Amino acid sequence: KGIVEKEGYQLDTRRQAQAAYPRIKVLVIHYTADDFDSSLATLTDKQVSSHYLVPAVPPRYNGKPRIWQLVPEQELAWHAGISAWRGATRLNDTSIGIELENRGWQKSAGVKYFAPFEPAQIQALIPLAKDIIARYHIKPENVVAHADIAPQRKDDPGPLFPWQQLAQQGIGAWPDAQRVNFYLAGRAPHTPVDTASLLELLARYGYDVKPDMTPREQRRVIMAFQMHFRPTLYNGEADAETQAIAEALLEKYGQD
Ligand SMILES: [Cl-]
Ligand SMILES: [Zn+2]
Ligand SMILES: [Zn+2]
Repeated sequence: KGIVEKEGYQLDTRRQAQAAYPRIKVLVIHYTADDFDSSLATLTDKQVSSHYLVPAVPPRYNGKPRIWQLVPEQELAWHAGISAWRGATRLNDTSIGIELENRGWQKSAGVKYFAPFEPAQIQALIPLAKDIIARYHIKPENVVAHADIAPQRKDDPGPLFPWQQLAQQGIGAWPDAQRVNFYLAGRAPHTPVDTASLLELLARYGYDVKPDMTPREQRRVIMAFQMHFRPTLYNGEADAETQAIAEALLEKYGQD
């Protein structure tokens, strides 16, 4: 018995389709580049928003870190902008955005330095990320960086964001070391490798790769990937190790 009275008609809900699935498929990670109070004001203006805001060191109550929610999950937030991941565009529509309070980068004697993420912030992020993934059956290759989906425009969350520590906790994609090793084929890690080959691999993993991009545009794409997946060097140049890693990721998780 599922008969709902509506105005002008009634609804029989006793028969339920098997082909029914979530509208949320992707979880997206950001940094605020600002203090908490500025961030908060900004994420609640009329230009941008997000679903969660995590302070740099969450305050505790009941013995529990407090995280702020600004948009209810069932609705979209304006966080991703112009974006593209694994064949999808308009990523606001199909994603949840978490904002973390972090400084980002600044030039410090002309040298583009990034700011590290507090243990206490990650500790709070874990439980939340886990709940969201479980709720919507999000797949690990779809836990991403803002930069992963907007490679020409965004850097966040940057190379100091601990993707690997999180993978150990069933949070987001990460290759098997053995298989990376295999795919290196005993080349030295920094051995130059065909640029176009690497882009083809990157496009198929999910990166927005257009035909006829400028050498600068090609570097941004490779650079984005390196910040997530090989943070020791992210100069956007193509090399044996970078390719090995993409090769290993497409093996473990595929093209969707
Ligand atoms: Cl209170
Ligand atoms: Zn962002
Ligand atoms: Zn309050």
